[PDB]
Amino acid sequence: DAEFDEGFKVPGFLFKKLFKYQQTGVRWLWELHCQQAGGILGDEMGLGKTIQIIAFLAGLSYSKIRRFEGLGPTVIVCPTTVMHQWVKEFHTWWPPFRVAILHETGSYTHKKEKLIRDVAHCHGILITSYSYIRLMQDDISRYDWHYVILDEGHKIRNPNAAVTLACKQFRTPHRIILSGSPMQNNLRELWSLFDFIFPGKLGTLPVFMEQFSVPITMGGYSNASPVQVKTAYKCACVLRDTINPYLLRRMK
Amino acid sequence: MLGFLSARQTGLEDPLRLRRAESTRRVLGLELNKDRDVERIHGGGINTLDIEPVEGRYMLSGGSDGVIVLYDLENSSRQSYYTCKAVCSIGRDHPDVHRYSVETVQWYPHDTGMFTSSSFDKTLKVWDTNTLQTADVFNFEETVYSHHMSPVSTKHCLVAVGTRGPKVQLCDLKSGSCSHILQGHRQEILAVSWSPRYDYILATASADSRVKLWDVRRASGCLITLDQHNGKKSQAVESANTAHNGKVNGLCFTSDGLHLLTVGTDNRMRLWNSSNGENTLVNYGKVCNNSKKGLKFTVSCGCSSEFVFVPYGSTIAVYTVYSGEQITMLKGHYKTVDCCVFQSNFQELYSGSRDCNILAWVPSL
Amino acid sequence: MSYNYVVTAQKPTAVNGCVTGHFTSAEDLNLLIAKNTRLEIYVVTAEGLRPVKEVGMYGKIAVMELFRPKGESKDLLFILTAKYNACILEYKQSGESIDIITRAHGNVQDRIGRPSETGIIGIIDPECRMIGLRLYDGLFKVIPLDRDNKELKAFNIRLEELHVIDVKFLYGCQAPTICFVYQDPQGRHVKTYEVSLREKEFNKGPWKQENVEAEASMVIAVPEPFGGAIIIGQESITYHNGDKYLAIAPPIIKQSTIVCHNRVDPNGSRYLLGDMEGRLFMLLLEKEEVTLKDLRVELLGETSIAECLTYLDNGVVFVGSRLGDSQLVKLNVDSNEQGSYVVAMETFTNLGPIVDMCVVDLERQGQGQLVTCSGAFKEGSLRIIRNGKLHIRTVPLYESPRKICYQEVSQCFGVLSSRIEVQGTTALRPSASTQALSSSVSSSKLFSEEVEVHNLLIIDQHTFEVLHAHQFLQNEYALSLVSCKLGKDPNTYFIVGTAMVYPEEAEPKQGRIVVFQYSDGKLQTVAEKEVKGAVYSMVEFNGKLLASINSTVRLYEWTTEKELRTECNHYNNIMALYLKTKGDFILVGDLMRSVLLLAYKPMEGNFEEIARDFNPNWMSAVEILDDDNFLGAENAFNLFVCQKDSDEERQHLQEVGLFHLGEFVNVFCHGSLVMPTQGSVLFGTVNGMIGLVTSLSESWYNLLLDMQNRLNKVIKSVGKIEHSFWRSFHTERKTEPATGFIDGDLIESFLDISRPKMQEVVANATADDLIKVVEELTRIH
Amino acid sequence: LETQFTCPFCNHEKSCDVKMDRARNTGVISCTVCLEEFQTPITYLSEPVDVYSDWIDACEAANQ
DNA sequence: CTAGTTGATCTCATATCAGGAGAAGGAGCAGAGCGAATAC
Ligand SMILES: Nc1ncnc2c1ncn2[C@@H]1O[C@H](COP(=O)(O)OP(=O)(O)O)[C@@H](O)[C@H]1O
Ligand code: BEF
Ligand SMILES: [Zn+2]
Repeated sequence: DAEFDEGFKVPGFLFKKLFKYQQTGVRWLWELHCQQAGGILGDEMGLGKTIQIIAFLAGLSYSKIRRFEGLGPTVIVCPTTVMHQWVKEFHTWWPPFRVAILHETGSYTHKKEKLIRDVAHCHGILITSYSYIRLMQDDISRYDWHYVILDEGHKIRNPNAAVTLACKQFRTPHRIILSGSPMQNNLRELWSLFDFIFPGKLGTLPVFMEQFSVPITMGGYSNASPVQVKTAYKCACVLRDTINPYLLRRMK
Repeated sequence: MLGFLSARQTGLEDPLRLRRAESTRRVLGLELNKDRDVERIHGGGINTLDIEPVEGRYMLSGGSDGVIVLYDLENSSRQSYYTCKAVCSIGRDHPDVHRYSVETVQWYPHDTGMFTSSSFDKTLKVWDTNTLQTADVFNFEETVYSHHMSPVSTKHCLVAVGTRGPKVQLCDLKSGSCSHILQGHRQEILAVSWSPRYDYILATASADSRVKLWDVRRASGCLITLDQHNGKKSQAVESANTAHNGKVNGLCFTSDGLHLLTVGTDNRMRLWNSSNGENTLVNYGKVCNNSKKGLKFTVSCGCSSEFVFVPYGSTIAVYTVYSGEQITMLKGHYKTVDCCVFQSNFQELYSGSRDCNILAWVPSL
Repeated sequence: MSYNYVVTAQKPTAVNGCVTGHFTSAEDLNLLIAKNTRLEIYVVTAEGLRPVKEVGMYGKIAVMELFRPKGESKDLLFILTAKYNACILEYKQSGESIDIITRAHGNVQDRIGRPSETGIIGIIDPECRMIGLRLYDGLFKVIPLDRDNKELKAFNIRLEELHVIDVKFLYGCQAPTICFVYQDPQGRHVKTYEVSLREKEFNKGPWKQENVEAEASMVIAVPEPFGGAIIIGQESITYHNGDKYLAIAPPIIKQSTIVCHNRVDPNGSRYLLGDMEGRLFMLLLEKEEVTLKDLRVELLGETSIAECLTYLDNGVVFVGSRLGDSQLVKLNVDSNEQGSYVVAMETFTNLGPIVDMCVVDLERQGQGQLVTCSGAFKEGSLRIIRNGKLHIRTVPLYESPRKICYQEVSQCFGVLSSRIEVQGTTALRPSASTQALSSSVSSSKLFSEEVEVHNLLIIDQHTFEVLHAHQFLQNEYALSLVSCKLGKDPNTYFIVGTAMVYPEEAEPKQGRIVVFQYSDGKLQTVAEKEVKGAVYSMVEFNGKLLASINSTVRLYEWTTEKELRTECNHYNNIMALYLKTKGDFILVGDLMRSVLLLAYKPMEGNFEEIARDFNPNWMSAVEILDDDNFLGAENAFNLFVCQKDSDEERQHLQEVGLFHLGEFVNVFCHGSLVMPTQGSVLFGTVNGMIGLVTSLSESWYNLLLDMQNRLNKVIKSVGKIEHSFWRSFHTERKTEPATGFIDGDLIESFLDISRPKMQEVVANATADDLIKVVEELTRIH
Repeated sequence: LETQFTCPFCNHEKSCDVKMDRARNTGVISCTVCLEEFQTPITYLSEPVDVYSDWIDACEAANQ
């Protein structure tokens, strides 16, 4: 077995499968858990982020670390096309987990609210869609979830979208986003994501705009003056240092 | 005391005993200095003082006129009477002088080569002490009431800043990131203080009559909210769980960092268990303060009993932290005292007040 | 930068801790004695003690306790160092080879914290589930043992009571239960908690807090048949078990407070109790069919003033003392016809607190000889030390000696002494001051429970008999003594600085300097001088008397009228406690400003502050090594050498040398115990060590430094404590590495390693050259 | 003409109160926040703007 | 039962002076009236 800093053990057979960067990601995820802070697994598409999350959760439940003993009831919000993908990966990698889908397809065949209640009181993994999180925000946030992993969490990029406001109602500190492209149009998206995972680091949206978005963006235009380019460089370096501990982005 | 020396020589008592007993005796014999003077350079009241944590030689003082004076407290002359001469000065002619009152000045911990100063001109300036030039400036949308660097952090170098905004700013002196803020207060944050014990624990006191302890690494707001009654008057947390019945305008962790002393505008000081914020119900009587800005007060170190020196009108009230018993009033200022800073090496005190004076209190005999 | 060589001439002898158990073997009954840095392992034979090992810890052993985890064949030893190095050690004997393997180690120093008043406390759960340390106020550190660590990871539990007097683990409790006495403004109370390692926090104790005696100072955890605890205070002994509350107030323990205890039986039916006056009592627990019936205390007898004591077997008790010689005594079943059942079997020499010492070339040889004021109230004595191994004579004074000086012309020692009288006043025992050949009392016209009576003893320097004993004024403490001839007259005088001590004040306001002449077997009072404070220190300065009244260092001239006349004063001191001299220069050791290089400019007639150290070191002693090197001892067990640097910055003395001796140096003195190194400064400490400081040359010091680093790479310390950390200058507000000082013990350990280890040391001259160098270094002591 | 003024020392808006002691021909302007106080002579034609004026002038003159 | 097709509906995302009159509030002064407070 692999023994990390304080009390976290991930099983040896599970650990051996993971690559070097994947177990580095598990290390980073548990450092975030110790800090009680969120993060973005920014590893590009295909590098393996479902596996890193599954391994980290398996080691968290396995380690019996100290409300919740080990792993509590977690909710995984992902696009509709990959819900059963998450189910398959969980079953193959850590079969002990109970992994239910909150969706019309689903497996429950009763009232959904009963399913959320069962997973909350059984410390299972509830995989749901972003549409359901928007729709069932009344029920989804009454149960004190432990982990709120958002797969392809760049869907939260619009700070004013109903899905974003819904996903930002979870009380837990352990907020994780899996997205190999956590910036798609501008820095407002980065602010929205970092407001989700760690509300404070990048300040209020007006402040983030004035301090980072206008300097960094305006220095990228073709007609940028050299002084303005250097100002954009300074702001970009500041932002990179600011977001370094909570963004883990490995390339291919 | 010859008993103390004899016990130390004979090994009956640990030298710790003599050291702390004599420190306490010196603090109790605090009096207006017979042979010491401090050079007068501030045109306005001194709002803040800070003796450097290492070697305790140099003292910073920020005045209401915006100048920052750097004094040498050592008696480099051969006489028994000396004046604490001013080594350096951010005067009115300095290109980077604060345009308004300097409200907090703090030496960089772990090294005397840098200090910081925050002003009501909405700036936290970081100064190189050698060249005496601003190494950095952090601008804020609203006036700064207080700031504090962690006296313990070998890892982080965050400056916690409390402005009239309801947000506690955390300015990273490592690559400059002032974007981090803490939400949960509702009015001006009149005092901020890092825990001397825990690296990432910050106590913030705001005009909403609340004191909050934050683990700045954490993503889930404040750790503890201090409550006068500890639960006797319990209500859903929207307006209850107040630390004081007024503005909480001063914070000070005790020397060990296991307790927190909060002074508020309800004419009350309170002592709180720093681990769960429980009120220890130490009385302290009535502690007169009506300051509309942060109130700077300090605690003693290296003594048998811990003392707290609180500005009390135009005086310094010395209290015993864990019993609340009133030791004395140091009475030598002509206007309200704004700050007092304690030299722990020799149990000395330096108080700055609105009368443009820095008065030194030394143990008698 | 300075170059200094410190070496231990005499190892520490005061015992600060003794524990018994099965450490070396499952069958052996071991006695582990902690002298300050030295751990001595003896095997308790049928007669006496057989030393099996003596290891030198890189640390002052503050805690020493034996514990047997489940499945362990023999006891493991937990040692905590004053600098908070914790180690669990095991004894592994491989034939001739003996090894103390470090089973676990770590450092438990909190970065910040008020060190507790009553000192470091270390306890172990009786079932060995954890180690509880009280190092700081308001905290209780816990080192779990069930979780088998090799790093001794610990966690603090916050303790709501901030002034804890004593704490123990209770017996027969399903959970680790601590019972402790604490002081709050309401009084002293005994409270209980149940520590939870899983939740890492206290829980409500088996029985609630109970208000105990005002001076309740000791907690004794009674074993399983009774359970509960016994609280010993100044006036009463109480026993609590939660609903059983027994209490006694034996009048025989009222006279002195009980400071140590030990459990005689495995079931705790009998305990030993030592008081500060040396009395040894037996506290007996009478059982009833089990619960506890009644408590009895009976005075077994008198021993040395016991810091600690341990019952070995067969009525043999090791009384380990810090103030006097340690003892191995026998508890007879029947009295000795004097009301005492205690009989001393053996005495282990202890240079007690070496408050003062003088080097004398007695017998007119070329050999030095240390005469030391050793010990305390009942164990006070003079010790005469020579190289013969070190031969140590003992002259019991039966009163505390304070200062000593040699008057060669008169062939006598002047010794300041102090005895306790209880009532007008009555002596508790016949002391050396009262057993003088002739005696006198001061009749001074200047001034007009238990008390200290101070005397000047004139002691013959051949037979060491008290030729004379001059008693001082009532409530007068003699602080300083100097034998010198002043001015221009030929007579040699004993000049004694005194202070008037009354309970109504914290600092003496009155005192006098008395000049005696010892001639014709009589001590005539030649002169007096009323001064306005305690004369802490005096020295002869170019035929004048340099004294230090409370904060003023002033110079007196001896006139033709045979009286003292002030010539100059210096006032820039908190309290000038220590004075030294070389030429026109004076070195003033201050209580907390730590040094002041003063100069008496004779062309004008006043002092001049040449330089000062502005670091706040609290002093215990001070000395002048060279024209520009100044040795000083801080109360935090550190040595530091200041140097006159090379403007106003010239007034700053530079601390060019730093070192953590681990001993409280009480006195320096130039001299050597023997017939390459420059100078020789012997020093005496509280735990009895005598050390020696010499100045080295630059290249030689560099080479030695290199050897020290090599040995640190090679020699393995007992607790895996790094030597640099152990010798790092340490104070509650400062920590620096050692500089300008060579640890002579470590260098001299270069002889006690095998040749392959020497070659490992000397990988980069040959080993034989360094053997020659270390031999020459050993020659100086 | 406003009666509450921004303090030149602490820059707190409307934190300065002006007291016209006409019987003694003296105007006293005091900041509530930083407790800075200034006293100037006044006439019957004087107003709080004139007292704040004298305060600003005294500050600038003293800061030369 | 039970999956596949059909419509509605929601979210989200893509850039660049020549009035006047009266009623309600607050202000400052004026005095009346009663409690305490020196004081003859
Ligand atoms: N350590 C591994 N061993 C074997 N297969 C892996 C490992 N990590 C990832 N994979 C495979 O790589 C594919 C991509 O991983 P996934 O996490 O689903 O995508 P992304 O990380 O881009 O969200 C998956 O089909 C998964 O089975
Ligand atoms: F491949 Be994606 F980032 F899940
Ligand atoms: Zn102002």
